[PDB]
Amino acid sequence: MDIDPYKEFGATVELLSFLPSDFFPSVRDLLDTASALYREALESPEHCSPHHTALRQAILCWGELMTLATWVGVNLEDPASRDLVVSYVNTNMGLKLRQLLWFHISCLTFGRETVIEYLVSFGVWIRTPPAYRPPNAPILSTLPETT
Amino acid sequence: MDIDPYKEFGATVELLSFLPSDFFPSVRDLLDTASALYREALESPEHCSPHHTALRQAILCWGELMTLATWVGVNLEDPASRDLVVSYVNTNMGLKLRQLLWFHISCLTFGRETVIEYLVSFGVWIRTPPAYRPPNAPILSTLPETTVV
Amino acid sequence: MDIDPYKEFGATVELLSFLPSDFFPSVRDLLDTASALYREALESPEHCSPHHTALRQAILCWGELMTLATWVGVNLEDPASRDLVVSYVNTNMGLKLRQLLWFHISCLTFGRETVIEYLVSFGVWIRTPPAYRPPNAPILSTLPETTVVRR
Amino acid sequence: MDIDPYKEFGATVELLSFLPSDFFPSVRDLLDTASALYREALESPEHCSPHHTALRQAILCWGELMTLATWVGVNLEDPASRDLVVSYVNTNMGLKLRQLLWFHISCLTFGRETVIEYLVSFGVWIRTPPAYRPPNAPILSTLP
Repeated sequence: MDIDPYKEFGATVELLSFLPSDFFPSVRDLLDTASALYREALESPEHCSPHHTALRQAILCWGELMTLATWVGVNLEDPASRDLVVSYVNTNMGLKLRQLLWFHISCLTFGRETVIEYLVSFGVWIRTPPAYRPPNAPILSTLPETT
Repeated sequence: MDIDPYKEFGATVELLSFLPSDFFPSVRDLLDTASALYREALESPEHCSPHHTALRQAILCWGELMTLATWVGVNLEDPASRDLVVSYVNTNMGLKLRQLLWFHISCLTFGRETVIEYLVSFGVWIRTPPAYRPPNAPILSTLPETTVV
Repeated sequence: MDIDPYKEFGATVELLSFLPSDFFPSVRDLLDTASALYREALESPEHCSPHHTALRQAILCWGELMTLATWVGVNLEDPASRDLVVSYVNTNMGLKLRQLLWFHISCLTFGRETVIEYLVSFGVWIRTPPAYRPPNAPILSTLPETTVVRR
Repeated sequence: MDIDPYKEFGATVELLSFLPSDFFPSVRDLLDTASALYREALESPEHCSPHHTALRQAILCWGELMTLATWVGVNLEDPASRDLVVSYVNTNMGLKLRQLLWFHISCLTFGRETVIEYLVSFGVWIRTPPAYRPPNAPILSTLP
């Protein structure tokens, strides 16, 4: 019924596609980041933030797609069809999860607005000609500047 | 990460296992009900509650599987290998999502503590052997079966 | 009527004429920037500011030139002809749009006073011969020169 | 994206579609009216109203198409392809600026709201079957 997953949080699908698709880290680096930082809270019987609620659902959505990739690997007899189904899940469906996991993990770590301004800032930077922009790409950091 | 989806909301996967697998209505009837009632909140840019956030994720999860089910139909030329995947998505992967839509649609309606007491009460009814089991099961309602106005 | 696009906004064609062609992002990058940022304000039934009014007209102006560039591809037989027409639209006419889109997008994000002060200081830098000027052009950006968003 | 040009001002493309294409005056007649009445304001270094801003943009859009049409004449040797492009700009592309020039010149002259009821009133007239249709169409007039 035309739902935007980011609209609830103050973003859009268009705003996350304003960053290159290859910018977002892999699926496993994001799952290991959520499991390192957030695992105790994700497994809690508490809502915590709406980011936790959304992030719990995305991790479970991906687990069912990995069960699908496993199911395809065994059941389907011909390798030609197995590989087109597994490659679609890991790349095409993976990209939309990579954006969604990156978004909520970043909004938990760095704050939600910080991620929204970063996401506008980085996208303008990548479209600015190199001579007229700051030389180094934007990045998010929790490490305070020594002063 | 285990991540029981129901644990956040006061239930478990084992608590929703009191319901048979064939208890849950079709995904189509559940999406119709979410649209008929909750659409304008689900398209809304607020956090209305955690159930809304969970539906918004479950409805987009199902939308991606239908994009998959449509993508596989075009891009798999081998019919036998195509019909197995299109089925597995509509039936096997549908069941868990069809159980998850039922839960959050039932909690927005009827209240959440009523759905948890329904699962307990329905479990007593379904565990009862058929000889001793009453003819009418527990059911979620805001009104008695006969409404005189 | 001799009308200056920039003069109601506090600039001129001459003030923006010092920016080189390679300064501006492409048309696609500027359209996507206005869309990713200002789309709901650009599509709202309100006057948000004169920069919004001016973007709405520039965006639809480019939409007509792309309808032209598509019409030329379909209805012109001569391949040498359809190439000179499509290139003139994308290169020469698009360059004037890139300048116009960049200006209003920048004045929405940084404010018009900041953009005008940037254009004054950029001209001093660009008019200086290369030997006598700092090797890096002035930068107009939201980032504190080190990036590293923090907060 | 979408960007209805008229929705900012209280109209739409659906509402200006009540007017036929051949209703609108020529670009020349519209530019002569803007130059007569509005030129000192259009060339002013200030925002008079959003209709001035939008009308400045449309006059500059038409000027770039006339630079195009002048350019296409010189730099296209094949006359068969040359006149197709020139006749497309002066006719097909000019038609949509005719609508946009007409709309803002009318809202500066007669008022924004007056042009909105004129579009409604002209639609009632143009939809009336010919037998019952009054012989004179609605027209914008500042005479009280």
